[PDB]
Amino acid sequence: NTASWFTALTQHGKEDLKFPRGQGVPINTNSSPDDQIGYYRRATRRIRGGDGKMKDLSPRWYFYYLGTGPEAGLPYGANKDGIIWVATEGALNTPKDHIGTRNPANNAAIVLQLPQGTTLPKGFY
Amino acid sequence: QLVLTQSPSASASLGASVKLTCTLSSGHSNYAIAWHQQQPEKGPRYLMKVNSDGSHTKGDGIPDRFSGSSSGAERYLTISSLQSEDEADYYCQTWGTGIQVFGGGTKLTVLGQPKAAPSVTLFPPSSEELQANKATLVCLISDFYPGAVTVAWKADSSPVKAGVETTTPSKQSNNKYAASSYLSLTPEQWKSHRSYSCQVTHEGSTVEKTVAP
Amino acid sequence: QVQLVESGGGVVQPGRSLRLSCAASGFTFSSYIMHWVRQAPGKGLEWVAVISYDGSNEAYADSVKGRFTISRDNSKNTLYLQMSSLRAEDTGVYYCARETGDYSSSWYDSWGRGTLVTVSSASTKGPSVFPLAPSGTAALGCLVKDYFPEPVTVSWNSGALTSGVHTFPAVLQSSGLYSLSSVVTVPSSSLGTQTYICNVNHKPSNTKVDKRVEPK
Ligand SMILES: [Zn+2]
Repeated sequence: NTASWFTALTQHGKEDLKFPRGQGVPINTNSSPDDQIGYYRRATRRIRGGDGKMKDLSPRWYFYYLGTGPEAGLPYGANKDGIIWVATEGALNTPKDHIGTRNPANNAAIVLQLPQGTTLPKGFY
Repeated sequence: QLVLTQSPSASASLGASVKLTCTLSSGHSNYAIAWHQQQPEKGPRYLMKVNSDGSHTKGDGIPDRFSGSSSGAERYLTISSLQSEDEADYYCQTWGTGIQVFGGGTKLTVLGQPKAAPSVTLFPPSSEELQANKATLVCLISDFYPGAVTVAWKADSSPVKAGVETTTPSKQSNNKYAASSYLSLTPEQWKSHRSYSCQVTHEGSTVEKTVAP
Repeated sequence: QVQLVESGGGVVQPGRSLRLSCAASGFTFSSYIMHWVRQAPGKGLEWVAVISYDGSNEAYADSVKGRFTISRDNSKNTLYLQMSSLRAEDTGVYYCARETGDYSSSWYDSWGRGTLVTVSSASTKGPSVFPLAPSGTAALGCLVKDYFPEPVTVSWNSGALTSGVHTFPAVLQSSGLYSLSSVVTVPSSSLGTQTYICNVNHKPSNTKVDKRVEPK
């Protein structure tokens, strides 16, 4: 049994998730910078709307490290609907077999947290 | 996708304390925010940066009665010993690479302030305006609380409603309200009645000022 | 003390262009990132644009991209916003703001006073000014009638008279024009010794009126 290591991102508009270049990989203290690369995969639930007609809810997006999860066979950057690639500077373009996916029986999801940059590069950058 | 949610309003009693809430959208529960205060008819003022671990850093000149805290995706501004000056819209601000985001703002109202009766001054049309073939009566109303009044005009003893322009009361530097009412007349109207009156009613009580040609 | 002073607001026809400026003092201008922020009447704050220390980098809210630019003159301590293809929803107060010098964050630590931008077909109209002659203390004033847009500044005796002055908020008339009054409370014994002049400035129309107010 398999799951994203992280909780989902809720998309609030109509547009797909977008991330600044070099951002989008969830924070994870005990992670190597070689590993900071993967994809978000969209999931959409449907329920009845206020008019009784089936409708889509806000899509949720789940992160998977590169080479793991439902699209473990996709190479980084491959175009596919419902898939958003993200990578941090210095990440290695290699499958993250050792990280794999989360077994929900043994671990709860890690709260997905993104980095917070400055509006423009400043300070040392 | 980076969104700050604030409730539109809040209220608490004078001298009491209030807690305002800003909520970060999903995936940003680790972000720091800043709180800004915008007093009525004023630009904003930086209050405080609040971090996700609950710590906060006041700006210079911000009183100790303002503090900040945090829990999960929620960021709080706590104001104790509430004073009249604390009525304002409060905005949370956050930031990220390439972006700058504000909440919708929370309007804070501070209940139980002391009643204060209006001061009323009524001016007749100037000689110069009449010589330009116009006539304006100027009714000036200050120093009242709460900030709701009723203004009624009279020609002699008859109520007049046409040609009246009255402002919405707004808070002044001394934390009481001011308002204005203007009555437009022809010079002949002005000269042909015995007097004109401005009646200001506030929290029950009415006063009336009167001017004559 | 850090100060930010915005200028250049006024009336602009839709589709036209307008440049705002912000004069900074009290700190080393070239050491700080500077932002523009706006507020439509009765709505919230909305970020507009950001410019780096030396003007080499910039970014824009999606709502103004391709229409507004931001620029900076460090020698003259001034920040600008060039606005073009203006639409009615650009109307509002525009604020200059200083980003903290903190290396790791981008909160604003200082705000300007704001300048009003009015995107409309209505024409600019300067006020007519009439004295409100006085009847311990007497109240005397100036009526500032029929102008557009806000704001008007009133001073008294070119600024030397300040104690006792109350300038009231303007009324918006059904004609679409504004009027306001300014009153100053003085000692009765001063009437006849002291000259009282109110100085009215309506920048959007370059109207500058001084009206003497004498007892009746
Ligand atoms: Zn959410």
